[PDB]
Amino acid sequence: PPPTSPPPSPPPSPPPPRPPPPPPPPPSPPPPNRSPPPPPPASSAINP
Ligand SMILES: *[C@H]1O[C@H](CO)[C@H](O)[C@H](O)[C@H]1O
Ligand SMILES: *[C@H]1O[C@H](CO)[C@H](O)[C@H](O)[C@H]1O
Ligand SMILES: *[C@H]1O[C@H](CO)[C@H](O)[C@H](O)[C@H]1O
Ligand SMILES: *[C@H]1O[C@H](CO)[C@H](O)[C@H](O)[C@H]1O
Ligand SMILES: *[C@H]1O[C@H](CO)[C@H](O)[C@H](O)[C@H]1O
Repeated sequence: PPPTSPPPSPPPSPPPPRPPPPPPPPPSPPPPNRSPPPPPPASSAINP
């Protein structure tokens, strides 16, 4: 007899485990230091 046909081929292997997740970004930098107010106008003279 002719050589018997080979057994069926196995189904495709499963995909490797999917990668882990990224890490949360470092704390966002604080706001800019707001500048101070301006000095009051030159005051008048004290009462006599
Ligand atoms: C698979 O091939 C063989 C020959 O190698 C044979 O013809 C079988 O009948 C067939 O199923
Ligand atoms: C798929 O694999 C089988 C053996 O498992 C055989 O070689 C077939 O010829 C091939 O198509
Ligand atoms: C991955 O699995 C299939 C069967 O699901 C087969 O065995 C391969 O040889 C293997 O790499
Ligand atoms: C402030 O910066 C961090 C990273 O430095 C992150 O992107 C925040 O989303 C942002 O608000
Ligand atoms: C006033 O000072 C702050 C820093 O405290 C900053 O440089 C502002 O740009 C400036 O106007």
